[PDB]
Amino acid sequence: MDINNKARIHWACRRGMRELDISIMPFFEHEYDSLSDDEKRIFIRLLECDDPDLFNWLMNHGKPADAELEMMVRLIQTRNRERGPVAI
Repeated sequence: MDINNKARIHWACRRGMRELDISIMPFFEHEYDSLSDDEKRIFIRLLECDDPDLFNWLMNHGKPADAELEMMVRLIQTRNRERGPVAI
């Protein structure tokens, strides 16, 4: 899977779990284009991880041993945090 077939990556962003759908999909739709090529490649590889791990990482119950994956998880968190609803 590579970086310029956006429709295929989009599909790969549909997860079996609700909390992930709301995290990974919107990140992709709003943020993917803004990534470096290296960031895109890493994000694609992140998408091959299992949902139990992605959910733990995104909730910060630990983190990936792979530092590239750790950096991508953190970029998702940062971008999602800034885009989402500001709640009083």
